Amino acid sequence: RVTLQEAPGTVPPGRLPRHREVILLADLVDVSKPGEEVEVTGIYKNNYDGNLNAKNGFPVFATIIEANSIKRSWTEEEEREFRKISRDRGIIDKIISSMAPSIYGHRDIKTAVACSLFGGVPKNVNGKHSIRGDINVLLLGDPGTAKSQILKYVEKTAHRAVFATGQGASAVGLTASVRKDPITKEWTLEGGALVLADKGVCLIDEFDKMNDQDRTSIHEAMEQQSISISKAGIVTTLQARCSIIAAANPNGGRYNSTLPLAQNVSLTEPILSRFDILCVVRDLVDEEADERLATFVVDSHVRSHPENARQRRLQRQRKKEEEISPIPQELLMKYIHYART
Amino acid sequence: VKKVDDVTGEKVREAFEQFLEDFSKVYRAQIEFMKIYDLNTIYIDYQHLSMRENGALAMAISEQYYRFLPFLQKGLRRVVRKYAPELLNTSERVFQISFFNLPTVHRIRDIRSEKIGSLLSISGTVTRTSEVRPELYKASFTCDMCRAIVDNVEQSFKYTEPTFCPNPSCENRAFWTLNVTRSRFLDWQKVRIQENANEIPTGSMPRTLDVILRGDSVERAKPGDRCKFTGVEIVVPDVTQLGLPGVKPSSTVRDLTYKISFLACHVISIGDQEVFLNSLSSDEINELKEMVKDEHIYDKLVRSIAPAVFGHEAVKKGILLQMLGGVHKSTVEGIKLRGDINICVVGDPSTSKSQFLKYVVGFAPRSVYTSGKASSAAGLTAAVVRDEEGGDYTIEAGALMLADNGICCIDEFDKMDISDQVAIHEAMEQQTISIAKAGIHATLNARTSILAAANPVGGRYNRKLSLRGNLNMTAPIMSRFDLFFVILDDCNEKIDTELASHIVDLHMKPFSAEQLRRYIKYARTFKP
Amino acid sequence: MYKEKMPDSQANLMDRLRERERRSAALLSQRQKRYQQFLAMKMTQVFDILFSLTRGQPYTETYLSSLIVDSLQDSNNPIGTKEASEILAGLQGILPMDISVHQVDGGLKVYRWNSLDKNRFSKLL
Amino acid sequence: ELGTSNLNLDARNLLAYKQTEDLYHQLLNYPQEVISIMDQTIKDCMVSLIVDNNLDYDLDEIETKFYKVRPYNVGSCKGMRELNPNDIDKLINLKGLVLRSTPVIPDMKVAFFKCNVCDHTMAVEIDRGVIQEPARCERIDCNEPNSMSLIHNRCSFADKQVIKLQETPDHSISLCVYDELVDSCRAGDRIEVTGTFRSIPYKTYVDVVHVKKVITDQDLAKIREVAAREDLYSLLARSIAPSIYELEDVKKGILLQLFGGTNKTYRGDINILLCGDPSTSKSQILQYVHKITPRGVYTSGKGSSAVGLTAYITRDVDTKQLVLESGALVLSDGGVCCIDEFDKMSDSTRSVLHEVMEQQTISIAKAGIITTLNARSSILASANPIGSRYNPNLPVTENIDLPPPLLS
Ligand SMILES: Nc1ncnc2c1ncn2[C@@H]1O[C@H](COP(=O)(O)OP(=O)(O)O)[C@@H](O)[C@H]1O
Ligand SMILES: Nc1ncnc2c1ncn2[C@@H]1O[C@H](COP(=O)(O)OP(=O)(O)O)[C@@H](O)[C@H]1O
Ligand SMILES: Nc1ncnc2c1ncn2[C@@H]1O[C@H](COP(=O)(O)OP(=O)(O)O)[C@@H](O)[C@H]1O
Ligand SMILES: [Zn+2]
Ligand SMILES: [Zn+2]
Repeated sequence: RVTLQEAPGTVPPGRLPRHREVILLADLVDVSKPGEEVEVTGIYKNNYDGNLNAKNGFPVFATIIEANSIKRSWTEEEEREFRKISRDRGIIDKIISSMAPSIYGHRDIKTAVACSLFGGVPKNVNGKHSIRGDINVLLLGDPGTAKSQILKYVEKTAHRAVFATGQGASAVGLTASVRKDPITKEWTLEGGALVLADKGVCLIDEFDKMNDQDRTSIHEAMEQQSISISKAGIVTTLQARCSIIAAANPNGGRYNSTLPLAQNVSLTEPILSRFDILCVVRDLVDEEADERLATFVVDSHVRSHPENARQRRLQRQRKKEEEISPIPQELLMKYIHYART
Repeated sequence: VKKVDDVTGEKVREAFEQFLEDFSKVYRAQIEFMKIYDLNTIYIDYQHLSMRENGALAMAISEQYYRFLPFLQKGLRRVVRKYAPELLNTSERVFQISFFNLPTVHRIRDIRSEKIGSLLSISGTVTRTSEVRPELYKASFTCDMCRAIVDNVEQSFKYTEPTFCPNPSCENRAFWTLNVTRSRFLDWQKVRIQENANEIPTGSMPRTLDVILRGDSVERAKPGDRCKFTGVEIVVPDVTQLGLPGVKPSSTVRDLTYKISFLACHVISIGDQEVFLNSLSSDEINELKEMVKDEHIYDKLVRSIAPAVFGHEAVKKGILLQMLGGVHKSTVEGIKLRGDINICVVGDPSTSKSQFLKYVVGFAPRSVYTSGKASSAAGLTAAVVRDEEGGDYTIEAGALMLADNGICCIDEFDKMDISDQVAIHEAMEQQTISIAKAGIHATLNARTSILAAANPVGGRYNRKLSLRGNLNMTAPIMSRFDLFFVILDDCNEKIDTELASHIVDLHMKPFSAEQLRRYIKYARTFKP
Repeated sequence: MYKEKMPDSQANLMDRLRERERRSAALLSQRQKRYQQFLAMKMTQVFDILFSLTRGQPYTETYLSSLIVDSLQDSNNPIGTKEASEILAGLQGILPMDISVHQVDGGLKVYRWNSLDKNRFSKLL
Repeated sequence: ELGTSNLNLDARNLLAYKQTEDLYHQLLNYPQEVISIMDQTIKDCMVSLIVDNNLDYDLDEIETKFYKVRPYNVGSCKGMRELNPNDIDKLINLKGLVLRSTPVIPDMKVAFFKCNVCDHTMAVEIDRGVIQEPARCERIDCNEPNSMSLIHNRCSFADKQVIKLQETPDHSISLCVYDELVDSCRAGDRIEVTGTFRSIPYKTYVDVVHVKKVITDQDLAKIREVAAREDLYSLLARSIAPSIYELEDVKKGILLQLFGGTNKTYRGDINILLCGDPSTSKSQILQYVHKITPRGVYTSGKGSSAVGLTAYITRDVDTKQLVLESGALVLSDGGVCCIDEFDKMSDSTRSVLHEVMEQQTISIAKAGIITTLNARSSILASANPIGSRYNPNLPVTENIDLPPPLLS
């Protein structure tokens, strides 16, 4: 008996993750393991007959799916369209300019987002040695610098993204949790945020303000891409291949440009070591810088504001994408997916 | 062998079918609409039901609704075979009726055993919901001794095997085979609603109730919403009555315990200019218009916020603007923009600031009042509580989730701990709550406008120093508050004489307070 | 903006405020009359509450006015509690034939309505 | 004239007349029978006054319906704990404070049976808590045994509620109410009980028959004499505290606390801080104040906490609504409380007083609980100066260890 849960990026706004139960029979066992994303075809039947008729008001049952076949893929029209853009001279600056186009400036930060979305090569060197492939990014700076809204963009762009907040997340809720099987009464383990984000990205907001213990469990994930647990007789390790993008604030809420970074934050060299790119942000004052940034933002609220009808309005959206982005956003999501595969 | 006929039910159904064939035939157009769109449930307005026979048809239907339901079901499903027989087909005759638009909206405070079996509508804040399940609406069995089949075996609020084998050639009883294909099932869901905050007086405590949803009306209940239901009250057996004082009746031994529950057939949630405008009459339109199309309304409405509090004319503008939060926008890139406004107020311990919070929580459509030291991180944002009917956790609405799309008020803000001031940060700007704790990973809507009050670090305003040093609030929290007021007091005689003059009038004793909510319910629609 | 640039009126500006002053009383009365029409029309969608689900008669006006509010009127056009008292007090006046409510010791008590054609009497408005 | 369904009989008239007291002693063990007779008597009295006296003609609803009578001011018994096993089922009169209320619990009065093979319906009513299942269908043709079936939601029910009372005999007792008496008693109500002491095979409870929601002219003459005499204030100071010498203003101070201001809706809860030197009889006062005043609560700031003063609030599985464990401050609702060692109160506890002394309410918003309470009370506070003695060489606001927001 295996539980299937909605994909992390597909949960509708403001609802808990809908999930069902799947019945694997006849050598269809062990086809998938926690963290894997699968598609399955089966029969939708009802079998929960028992005390539910009386223990809850009126006779009711529960639904299951009896799986028949399961699978854990591009047409020519897609790849042929990719290669047209691929041959364009200087494509790198096209992708970077398309990273959240509605944010002005911060190009040396958008490149970190662009580089982390594509990732590297998870080189399992000669098998006996392993190196992580995904790029870790830490965003640090003064309030009012969009260190969080970018993480509200990586969620909507990466294939699989899990979002978390500093004080709203617990150590058990991130790595793994412990449960008892309702059928066999055995100790079972349930995956957390990092386990979900396997082959994806993990987004932590207000990384500094969380308690030390909640921040401590992250150490293994950022280098091993795995969760190691030993609780209630469970001794195992899961797969947690996911890049981590973290936003934080300096001590006192303002960045002291006259002091080193190691002194400006409450974190320490170990935690900073697991990161690849650190994006220090200064909210310094300048009329020319302010005029360019403000005239960009004031136009952003003009466009994001509301105002074959399907085709006509879909044309309008991609028209505004062309106003601000050299790449249509739907293709870029696919283009990142194609590159990663 | 002739069974007893309900002459009142037959009269009702005859009046029921006659009403269906004559009401103008929009309901039959809906019947055809259901056939076109493959729909299960038809919906009927109660006021449409109450405009025949001077409404006496509805009255008999209302006060004894649970009894008369099959007659109306027969009344309609005969009509469907008359005009849309394809709805009877399968790949069988599932059919539902869901009424709505009741005049009375009874409170959880007002449940009486007299109301059992009658049709009533209630409103209550949701706290927990259950996952949808299929309900055995009607079953069928095949015999075990012989192989005869028994169809249309209804299960009224309990599991019920057939009491005989229909053919006299067989003697089978209490031994049957359950069909899972010719039988039929319907959706089912439980909703745990709570009495609204504005219903319970101070010192009193909120009542709780469990409400049942079935059919396509399921899943239209989300935690933290002010839902509105329509249905009938039905009692179910209870197991917690043991140990109570008083003589308890017995059956002969068998127990006869009961507890009250409410069954709802329709679901709706209380909340674009022309959509809103046509829902009001001309007198309503003119009354609402007089507060908009007057050349000085913005001046007038500021003077209509907490009229008991004297002075502080800046905060009366600030709160009024907070009460009309800006336009939410979504980027073509996918990013969303906040529309609500956060406000902080700081003053000396003599400057009346708690009165503003009391006024806001007593006036706002949705509002929550809390204190600095009393509140905590989990109580404000979200509560991870183990759920009933299973071994898995479930969220419980914190202070911020309650009064969502409203104003949240906190008193003595400077007294709050930093570690539990942090938890408000995400809700203040992103209007969302992110949870990853023990098997829960959802993101919850937290569109709330935080209003806070606090005092300087030294009790009094240290007027020797500057504004930079008198506040312990760090830079991040200060940046988020769109408005930030520090009000001070001095020994000016001309002010104190007037101030003392009218505060004594409190102990001596433009637009009305009801008018402001009516105006705001219209203003919140415009999107400049 | 700066639209009022050249309204070079005579001494009639004193007569200008006579129009502001002398006519304001009638408009205030009309606004009062509109509220009466506002209240006298809402009772049409109020007595359906009474007709539908109340046949016993222990109810005092305090409870009912607290259920005129927090009810079907808790919608796109809310109503006030003191208005709800005025709404319920107007019912006896507009329909003396079916309602006869008297002060008991303090406050009012409401009995089971005899009821008739619910809205035909609205012509008195 | 009344459209009511019952009468709250002025039972104090029973001790005001001779033969009625004789009835009371006779009625002490048989209250139900007379009340049942009075119900028919009330209907007969109504019918006789309506149509037999020809003063009225609206009789149809009254004749068909049923009435009740409730004596409310019967002479009190010998207290709760003094009752005896034979005193069970006897009429009693008690007093106390209501704490908690259970939700509406319906109970069976009429059972609805339908024959499962011929649809015939019977109306069966319970007598003395007994359900009688019909054995066969009553129709002449259909006579199948055990064919009668019960429909849960076609029956008739009556409201049953359990209200919890803190009883002070003339300990807490769980009361019981029925029909219109339910939800008439709510949390915090001041209550006098006229009902039946009950313990049945054994828990102590009272089947409340009626509930009450709440001196000589020579005393008036005595009051006016002190009211008229010119040394009124001088006499009060001279007589309030014999052990404490002089302190005319302190006599006027605490006395004005006990008199209190007027309450309008703005309360008159006067509060006083004694900043005296740590050797002047002030504990000798507040200890004495706790006794002379109408019964309050004596508390020490050092030995009290925020939970100790306010409450502990939690949910209940059975009641499905919030329950309160009243703290020291709430228990003094409407009265006077003394807070010694006010200078030693914990900061978290001191934070409570801000809302208490501004709105007399306390708002709590924690895990699973969001509610506000009421703790309207008067506070008498005594506080030693900072150090071993008062130091006038320092400003007065520096001799007191209280913040300006609380000291003001
Ligand atoms: N470079 C920028 N371009 C456009 N908008 C910006 C920029 N920096 C900040 N903002 C605006 O300021 C807000 C910052 O929100 P947030 O990301 O929570 O700030 P923080 O950096 O404190 O996390 C966003 O709503 C965004 O619209
Ligand atoms: N402008 C005003 N109008 C009416 N009352 C006032 C005004 N200013 C002060 N007060 C009175 O003074 C008191 C000030 O208390 P407050 O400042 O609210 O205490 P806290 O600091 O605990 O909120 C209030 O009870 C209020 O009645
Ligand atoms: N003015 C006074 N009248 C009566 N007794 C006094 C007076 N001053 C001091 N005492 C006595 O001194 C002792 C000190 O008690 P008190 O001052 O009430 O509290 P504390 O011991 O905390 O100072 C008491 O026993 C009291 O009898
Ligand atoms: Zn058979
Ligand atoms: Zn029969």
